[PDB]
This record gives sequence, C-alpha cells and structure tokens, in this order.
Amino acid sequence: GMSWQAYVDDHLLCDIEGQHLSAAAIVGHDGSVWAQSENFPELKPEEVAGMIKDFDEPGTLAPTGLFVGGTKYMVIQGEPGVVIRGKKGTGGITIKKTGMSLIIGIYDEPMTPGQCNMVVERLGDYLIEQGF
Repeated sequence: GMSWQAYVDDHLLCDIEGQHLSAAAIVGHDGSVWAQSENFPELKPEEVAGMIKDFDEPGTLAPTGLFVGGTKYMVIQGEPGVVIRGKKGTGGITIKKTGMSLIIGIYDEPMTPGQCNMVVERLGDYLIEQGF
C-alpha cells in the first residue's frame, strides 16, 4: 500500500523533463512532518504558521518574506488559498495546500519554476481528490 515517504520519493523527487527537485516534504497543517526528503530543512517555529496565515488571508507573507528552514524566499505570484510560491536566486519553492496537508517542493537551476510548480501542484490535486 502507499506511504507518505513513497509519495515524497517517487512522486515529488521523480524526474520531470530530466530535472529533479532539490528537496521536498509533505507536512500537516499543524507542522507535523508526514514525510520528507534527505536534504529537506528542519522547519523553524512559526514558518508553517506563516504559510497557513497566508493561505487564509492572501498577501500577508509578501512584505515579510517567505521563510522555510531558516531560508528566505521572495514571495512571487501564487494562487489565493491554494498555492504559495517563492524565489531565491536561480532556485525557489512551491507550497501547495491540501485538505489537511501542505506539499512543499524546493528546486534550483537548471530546474525551472514551471517544473517545480507542475510536480508539487499535480500531486496536491491528486491528494485532494483522495480526501487529504
């Protein structure tokens, strides 16, 4: 049967157009990690709360910055209540909200934001349809 580690390893860290995410995780809304990749940062307190806040009231994170594992990302265009996106240098991050989790993918060049978006958001949609 399926496991959260399997979803990370086989559905987030998988090859897309010859490129792979640098790291990924699936985390409960309450910050409890369901599964994560080897290099995925440990989350600092209130990082997850920021994301939840930003999903609930769109725009709040932008003046502040997006923090993940003590790394700061410039907020870029997301989708209100559904996806948060950020840039840092030639890399970035996508965070997609499901009914009870957050799907997080982190990429760096030569991976494109579109590729990261695609992988994280498509798994998100699948998980949402399953009730998660």
